[PDB]
Amino acid sequence: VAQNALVLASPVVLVLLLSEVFLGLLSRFAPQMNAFAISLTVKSGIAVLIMLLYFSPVLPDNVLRLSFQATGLSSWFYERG
Amino acid sequence: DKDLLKGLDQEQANEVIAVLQMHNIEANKIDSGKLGYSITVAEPDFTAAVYWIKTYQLPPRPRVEIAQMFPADSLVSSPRAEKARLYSAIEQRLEQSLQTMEGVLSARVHISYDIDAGENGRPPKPVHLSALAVYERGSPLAHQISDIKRFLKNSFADVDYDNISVVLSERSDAQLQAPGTPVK
Amino acid sequence: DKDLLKGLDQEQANEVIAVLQMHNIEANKIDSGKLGYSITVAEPDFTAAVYWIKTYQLPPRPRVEIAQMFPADSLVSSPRAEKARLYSAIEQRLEQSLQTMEGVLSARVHISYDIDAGENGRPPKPVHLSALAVYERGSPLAHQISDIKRFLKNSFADVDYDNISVVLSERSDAQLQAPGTPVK
Amino acid sequence: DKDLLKGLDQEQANEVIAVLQMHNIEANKIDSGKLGYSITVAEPDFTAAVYWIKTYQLPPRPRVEIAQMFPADSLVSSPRAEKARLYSAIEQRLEQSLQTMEGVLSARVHISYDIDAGENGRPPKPVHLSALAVYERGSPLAHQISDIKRFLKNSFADVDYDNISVVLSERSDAQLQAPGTPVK
Amino acid sequence: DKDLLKGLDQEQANEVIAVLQMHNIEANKIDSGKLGYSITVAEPDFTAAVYWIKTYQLPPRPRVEIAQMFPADSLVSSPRAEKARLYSAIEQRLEQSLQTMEGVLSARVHISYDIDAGENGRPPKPVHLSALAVYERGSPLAHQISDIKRFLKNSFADVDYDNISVVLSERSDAQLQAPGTPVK
Amino acid sequence: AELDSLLGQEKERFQVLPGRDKMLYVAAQNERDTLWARQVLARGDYDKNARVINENEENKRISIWLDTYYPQLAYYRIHFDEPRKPVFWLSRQRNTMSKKELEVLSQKLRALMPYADSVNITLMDDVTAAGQAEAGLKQQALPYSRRNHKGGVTFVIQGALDDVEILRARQFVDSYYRTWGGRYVQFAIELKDDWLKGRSFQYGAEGYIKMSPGHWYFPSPL
Amino acid sequence: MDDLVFAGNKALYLVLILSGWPTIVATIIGLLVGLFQTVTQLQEQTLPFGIKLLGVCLCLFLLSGWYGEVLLSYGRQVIFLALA
Repeated sequence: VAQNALVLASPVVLVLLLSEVFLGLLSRFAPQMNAFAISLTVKSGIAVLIMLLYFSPVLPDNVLRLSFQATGLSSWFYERG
Repeated sequence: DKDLLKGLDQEQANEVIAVLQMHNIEANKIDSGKLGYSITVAEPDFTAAVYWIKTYQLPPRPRVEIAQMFPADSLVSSPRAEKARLYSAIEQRLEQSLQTMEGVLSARVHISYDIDAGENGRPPKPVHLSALAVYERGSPLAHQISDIKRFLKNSFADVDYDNISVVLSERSDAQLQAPGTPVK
Repeated sequence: DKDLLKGLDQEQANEVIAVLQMHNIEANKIDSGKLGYSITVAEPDFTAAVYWIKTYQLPPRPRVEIAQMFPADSLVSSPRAEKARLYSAIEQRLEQSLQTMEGVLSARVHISYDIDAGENGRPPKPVHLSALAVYERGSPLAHQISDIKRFLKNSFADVDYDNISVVLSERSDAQLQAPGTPVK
Repeated sequence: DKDLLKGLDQEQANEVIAVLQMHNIEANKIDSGKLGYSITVAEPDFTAAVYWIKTYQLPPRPRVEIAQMFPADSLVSSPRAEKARLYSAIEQRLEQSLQTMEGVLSARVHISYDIDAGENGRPPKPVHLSALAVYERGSPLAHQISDIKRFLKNSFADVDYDNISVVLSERSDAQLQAPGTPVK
Repeated sequence: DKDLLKGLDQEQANEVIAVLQMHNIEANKIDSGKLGYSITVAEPDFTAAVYWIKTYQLPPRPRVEIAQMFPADSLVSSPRAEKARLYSAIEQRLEQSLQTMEGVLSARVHISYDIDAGENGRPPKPVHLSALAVYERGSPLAHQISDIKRFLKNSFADVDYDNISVVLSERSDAQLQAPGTPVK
Repeated sequence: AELDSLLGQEKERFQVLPGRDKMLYVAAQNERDTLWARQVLARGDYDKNARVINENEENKRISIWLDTYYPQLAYYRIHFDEPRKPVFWLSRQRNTMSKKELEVLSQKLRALMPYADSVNITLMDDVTAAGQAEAGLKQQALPYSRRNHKGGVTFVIQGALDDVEILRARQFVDSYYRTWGGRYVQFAIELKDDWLKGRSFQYGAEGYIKMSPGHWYFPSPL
Repeated sequence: MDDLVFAGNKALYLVLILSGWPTIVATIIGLLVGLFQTVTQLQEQTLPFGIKLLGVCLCLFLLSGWYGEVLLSYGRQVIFLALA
């Protein structure tokens, strides 16, 4: 479930992280910006907006794909006598 | 040398001359480069030419498809906006495939848009079709109405033979002779 | 020396001449390099040529495929647009494999599209096929209809023999003689 | 004298010469460097040569494969996009391995695509096949219909002999002699 | 000297000369350095060479492996994209290990691939094989079937003899004399 | 020059016959070689009159004359193996034409084809036409059904045939059709879905009874 | 099926616009005061919170008559989807 967790949270954590260092390069270009305070105001709108693009066509079919089906019941059990 | 239209297109100019040559008047096409084409007629045939402009609703505007309102380059598309782009692309492909039959000059195909069948838990409705065609003069056009209905019958999931309507007609009489230049 | 179409391209100019040559008029194709081809006709044949443009709807539009409305370069792709991208590529592949049979010059096949069944608890529906063909003449084309339905059945998952409809016709008579220049 | 196609590729150019020599007209292939090839004919054969352009659909399109519309360069890859590229490499390799048989000049094989059986609890369907072939003449082509069925049978998981449909033919009459130059 | 083809590489050119010499015509393999090779024939031989180009589908396409669709340079590789690269390397090893038998000149081996077992809990099915071969002529090729099916049987988990199919044939007749230059 | 040098390299696939109306007829053998010679007369390198005739299209051409001036005529096929003396296979058991009446027909068939010298009329039997059709349909072991009525027979082959039962059938129909033509006996190859290839029974109280051949078939679940 | 993602999208739409105007006024005065801190040498850390506090609450003061209305329309129309 962890490798299903990381690839499902894959696309939204890359843009939020790349935006922070892009903001961090502007703090190196303007020293007293205090971009840590600015990072909290702007990220909650960004972190929700990019996931709206693939919320409709991508999320609900993985839910039906990941439902555990009865055919795999042989691989998890065996009777002992 | 009174002009009546200017700034036209290339497709706009061959249709207006096809209309005016039916009514025994002769027009001239003048290229203006980047500004489009232009059409001038003589002086005594100017009163009659204005009457035929209002009737045919000329010049013709370009034909519209449903997938022109819903472009593919949209950044987010609802599932409501994908089956409308899908049925509009099948009827653009079905129209070119009907033009490769024997005798057909032009054709147009419409599909019934039932897209809200997925809102509730009910099974979807049937799909209805309607087609038009213009055939070559001299053909027994009574026997060619059950063949287009048979070809169109199993291009979908399940249709009936009374959900399809074919309305066809032979073509008009040919116009081959020149109109004739007037004298004053 | 009167133009009727300019700014054309390679595939459209070779189709307008072959249609007009059926109707006994000569034509000269003048290329312009970057601006594409151009077609001029004579002056007595101009009133008849405008009439044959309006019926055949020239110039022809480029042929549309369903996979043109769902490009692979998008950042995200719905599952409806992935089964549509799968089905719209097999539909072109069957066209190039049917042209290698004995006598068929051109053909067009259509497959029934399904959208709603893949998401809900409803079972998938049956699959329907329809084919068109243009055969070389001199062929006994009543016996040529059984190898194609034998070919088309088990190229898919589950179809039957009564959901396929074949409509075929022999090609027209050949045109080999020159139209002829109008002497005056 | 008059040109009819230009800007072709190498394999698109070689197809136009091989069709016209069947119909008793002689053409010339001229190279143009980076602008591809070009094909010219003489003066009286021009009216008939355009007629064979429209029927044979020249220039030929490049052949389409199913792996072209699902490229591997996308960093995401759905399981519907992995079985389609897996099927599309098997249905070209079995056809290319079929060309090493005894007496086969060309072949084309199609496989049934199944993508939506694993996503739900539905069992996978059976797999169907179809094949075409053109044999060299002088062959008893009623006895060569059971080795292609035996080779294609247990190249997959579990098929029956009803799901395999092979229809094959003998080659056409050979074209070997020159057309002849039209003298005037 | 009419030019047929240009730009072929080393392995494509040696197949063109081996096919044309079967039909009494000779060619010249002219090197051009970086632009590959080129093949020219004479003028009376030009009409015949373009007939055998379309029928034999020359130039040959490069042979396809399933491991080309799934590259080993990806960041992460699924288990579906690992058994396809595993099964593709055994079948390339199985036809090179078939050439070290006595009598055999060429071989092609196909394996049935497992697809559904990667995502499902179903147990895998039995694996089916199929092989092609070319034997040096004069050999008692009836008694030669019992060794390849015995060798191919216990190279996997558990197969049976009704699921292995071998269809083999002797090589064609030898071509040992020169065609002869066409004098005219 | 002459026409038999304006053709290809080999003078083996064509035949130039002289006409009575000052024309020159060219005798091809199939459809593909007909456009090879029709292209020559179309491009116009010949200062005289010429025509390209063919066995497939002049057997249908002089049947348009035949069903206007001679209705209710019973005939099979015209064979052009020797194009100066063709053989007209006429029916014996369905015609009433006398000896004097066949001779006006030999001249009125001569007037449509000016290259020929004399048409040889021979009579075939109507029962040896169905004996060759039944033995060939039984030699390939195909399930079929014969429907006799007055003025023609018909053979119907239904069922879910496999790929082998089509290739031996399609190679056989066009070889019987080249001899007789599709005027008297007609084949009815059709594919539907029933593993009982054509036949159909009903079951009651004693066993099975063979039903009459009908258009309706039971579609097969199997 | 199609209505559940459709109810979710406008639910996901409403949080973008209602936090839209408070965050963008809290953005531009966090930057225009920072550029003032560069051209005027000012190294206090707790400056911008005093401008940012009264700046957003006035925008909330000016739009509180707008905020409740899109919520009463959306909540009323989802219950019609719930029963019938």
